[PDB]
Amino acid sequence: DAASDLKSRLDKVSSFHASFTQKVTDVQEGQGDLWVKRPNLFNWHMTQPDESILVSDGKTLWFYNPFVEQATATWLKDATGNTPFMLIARNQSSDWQQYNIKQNGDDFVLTPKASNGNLKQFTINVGRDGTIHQFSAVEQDDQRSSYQLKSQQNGAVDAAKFTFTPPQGVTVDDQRK
Repeated sequence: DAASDLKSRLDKVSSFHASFTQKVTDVQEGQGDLWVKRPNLFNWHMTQPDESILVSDGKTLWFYNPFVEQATATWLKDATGNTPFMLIARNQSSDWQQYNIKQNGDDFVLTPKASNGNLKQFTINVGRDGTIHQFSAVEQDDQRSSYQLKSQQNGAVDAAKFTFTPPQGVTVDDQRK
């Protein structure tokens, strides 16, 4: 079905680096770099307007905001399904099963089946070749974030992109129980 097709498209590329333009609405315009290594490893690094890093090492999700001198740690397992980055990085049958999916060609639109709703909609344009040309998510507050591919490069990424150590002078909020 559409869910198995979507999963197959994302599985075509096991590791990648892709830059995206971001537009947030309901309103900011930004840019960032996305690194993914399957399974579970990712780094979303915003450069504009202000700078931030969201990094998964497969166990811990770190959010680093240098502008507020803060870094937050959560268990990755407690975050799954909260961002489009999570969805793309995991690409698990378990995740896609929670949405009703409509497909036409490379376009997929996903609407929540049931009721713990952190994401009200997710969309993605991804080729059979695994190139992610576009994606978007609508949150519970109806805020939409849309991402347009600038460049994607598939293959070996430096493993260091999936590491994080809280730097000196940075305030850590470690929420891992």
